[PDB]
Amino acid sequence: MNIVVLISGNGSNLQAIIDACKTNKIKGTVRAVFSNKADAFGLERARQAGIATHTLIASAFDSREAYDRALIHEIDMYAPDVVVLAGFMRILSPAFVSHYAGRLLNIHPSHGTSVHFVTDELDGGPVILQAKVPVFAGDSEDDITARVQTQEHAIYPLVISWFADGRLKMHENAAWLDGQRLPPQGYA
Repeated sequence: MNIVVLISGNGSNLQAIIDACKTNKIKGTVRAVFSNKADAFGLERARQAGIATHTLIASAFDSREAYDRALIHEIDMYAPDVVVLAGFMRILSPAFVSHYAGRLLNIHPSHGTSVHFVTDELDGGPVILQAKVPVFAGDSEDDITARVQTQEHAIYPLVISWFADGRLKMHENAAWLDGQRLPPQGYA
């Protein structure tokens, strides 16, 4: 099970995925990490784990089209069974979304988190799993995030493990776990 992760920043979600794989909680291997931001910290986490990295800068190409074609060609050299977006800030082309249909995931910082199968250009599509984070009087916005971030590091690797296992699929713009079509709110 080949996993390719796309990032734009820090890479803390990427790290949680790397760790879940290292402990075999995810029956898969992160084969490469792609960044559209030069020197994103996540590239460093990938290097530290001995994973190949590639950076593609928009200003380095003639157009969005040229960029998207190069990104797809490069990702494809790694034969991904799953392409996971973890903080990848670029608006995707319909062609990219179509090319990875059924194997493109995204984690959404929305208080709660949710991971979806991406079926549109803004990283949207059917919800697979989501959780809620409670707030309390006294909570600092940086207390909220930390809780949310902790939550993301927990559910993304879990959802990816379902995929790596053959248990999770996308059909009719819906998510199916163990052959059961999940409801709009994901697995409950």
